[PDB]
Amino acid sequence: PRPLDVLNRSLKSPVIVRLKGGREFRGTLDGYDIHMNLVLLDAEEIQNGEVVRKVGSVVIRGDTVVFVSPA
Amino acid sequence: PPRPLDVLNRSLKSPVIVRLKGGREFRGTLDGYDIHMNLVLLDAEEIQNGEVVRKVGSVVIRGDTVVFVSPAP
Amino acid sequence: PRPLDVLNRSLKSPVIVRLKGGREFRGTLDGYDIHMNLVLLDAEEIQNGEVVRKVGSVVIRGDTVVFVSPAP
Amino acid sequence: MPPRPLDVLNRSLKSPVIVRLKGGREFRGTLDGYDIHMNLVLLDAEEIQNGEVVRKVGSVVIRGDTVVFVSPAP
Amino acid sequence: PRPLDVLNRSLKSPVIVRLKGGREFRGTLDGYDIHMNLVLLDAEEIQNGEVVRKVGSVVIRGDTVVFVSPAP
Amino acid sequence: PRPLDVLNRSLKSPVIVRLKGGREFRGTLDGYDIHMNLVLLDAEEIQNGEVVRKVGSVVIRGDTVVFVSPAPG
Amino acid sequence: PRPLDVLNRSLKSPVIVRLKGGREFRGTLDGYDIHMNLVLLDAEEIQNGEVVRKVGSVVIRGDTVVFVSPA
Ligand SMILES: O=c1ccn([C@@H]2O[C@H](CO)[C@@H](O)[C@H]2O)c(=O)[nH]1
Ligand SMILES: O=c1ccn([C@@H]2O[C@H](CO)[C@@H](O)[C@H]2O)c(=O)[nH]1
Ligand SMILES: O=c1ccn([C@@H]2O[C@H](CO)[C@@H](O)[C@H]2O)c(=O)[nH]1
Repeated sequence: PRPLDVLNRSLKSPVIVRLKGGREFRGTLDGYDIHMNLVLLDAEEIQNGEVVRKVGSVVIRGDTVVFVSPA
Repeated sequence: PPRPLDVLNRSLKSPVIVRLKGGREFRGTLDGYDIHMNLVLLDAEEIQNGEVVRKVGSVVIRGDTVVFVSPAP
Repeated sequence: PRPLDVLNRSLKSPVIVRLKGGREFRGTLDGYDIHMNLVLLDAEEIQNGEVVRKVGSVVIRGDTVVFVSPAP
Repeated sequence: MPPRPLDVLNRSLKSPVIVRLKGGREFRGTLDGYDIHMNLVLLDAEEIQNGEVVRKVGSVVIRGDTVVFVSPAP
Repeated sequence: PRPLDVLNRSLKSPVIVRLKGGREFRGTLDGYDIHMNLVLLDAEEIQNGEVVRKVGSVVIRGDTVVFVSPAP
Repeated sequence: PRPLDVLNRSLKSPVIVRLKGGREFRGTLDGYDIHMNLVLLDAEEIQNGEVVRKVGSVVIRGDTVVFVSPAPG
Repeated sequence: PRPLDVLNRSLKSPVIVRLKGGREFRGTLDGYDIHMNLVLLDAEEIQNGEVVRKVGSVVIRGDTVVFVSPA
């Protein structure tokens, strides 16, 4: 298929997003686009196992993503 | 289905926190934005892992610098 | 053979992907695209040539990739 | 219920501004112009590293790429 | 007198591909495209004189390449 | 598109260029182009304010530039 | 008065290429393109001032160039 297809197959389901530099985000994938900018709902920022803050929602720049996976 | 830029829009005039590469944060009112994700914040504060470094009437942030944007309160 | 061509010749077969900084993955190449983003089913993250974890599947930003090679 | 990023930049032509470059340094000068890329031109400006003035220049042309943020300095 | 041309005049011949970071690859140039992505057959990964891997073939993102040269 | 104009107003006049990282150049601006690649004549590589080496001319990649500023002195 | 024109005025002549990261290249400029990719003939990879390697020729990714100079 197309990687963007699998992304769409994950809408409304939980996911794990990895970022350059080390940090991770966990939550519900709401939307996305050709830049791979992502939108998460009810998410936690994670650094080396420990949470570093919760957020009602976030908009991440695709240019910061390494990979995304379902949980 | 809901898209990134859309959510930004749904947040114009309200307060937001902008993360940046390196670690410096910003808190202010999202005034505007363009397609390359540049941002415009009014009455914002630069945040150094905790404390406040500077306060500005307004600020024009390069999109290429942002890591994420989150609605505050 | 075109770079993108050789990749296609591997759809469904196992592969190893190496990202900038070390992180290596091992799984089935499900799909790809222009930019070179990749989708991998049933795969394991491997920085140190061993096994560090597993993930039903993953979508990788082509920007992150260094190389892709068929896992004999 | 207005703006755009490039607009606010225009709304500062001829006024003093603070420019934050990637790395750490900064520039303080009169915003003379800009463009799509977001390249900037500054007049009678100073380079500043962690507080100290490192050099004064008649004017400077800053590659958009280098910029982190621009703000009007009141 | 055309970087990509030189690359072409080496298909099927042995080459040295230097990546960013320090690592290297020695193998047979198979394919290539506009971006400068490469395809190598029967290659070995090299880090400061030592072989860290042998592979049937590899697809290298142009983005990673520092340089490519022929080896008699 | 005014920055590119300023560069033009300096063609043949001396200038100082700074590249991402730290290296600085001083010489006569000869040419330039959309991308911001530059051509300098009789230039010198610099640190701490003065001379460190010389080159009849150099072609810098716009991708490497941080800033250019006209400088007789 | 155009960068790419100066390169061309150096075809078949010795040049020095400085790449990000530190290392340099010395050799005869053979070719180049819009991406400023370069081709060198009979070149040496110099590091910290020591000849670190000789090659019959190299194709240097433009993206890795800092600057090119004659003589
Ligand atoms: O003179 C130029 C040419 C390009 N760019 C911008 O720099 C980036 C490429 O490094 C692109 O966003 C491009 O728009 C500039 O800032 N100035
Ligand atoms: O010869 C070139 C080609 C591109 N670029 C710049 O590098 C950016 C991305 O590498 C391009 O958008 C362009 O602004 C250069 O500096 N020199
Ligand atoms: O074969 C290629 C393809 C792209 N680039 C340039 O390298 C940069 C990659 O970020 C971009 O400016 C692009 O124009 C090259 O140097 N060579």
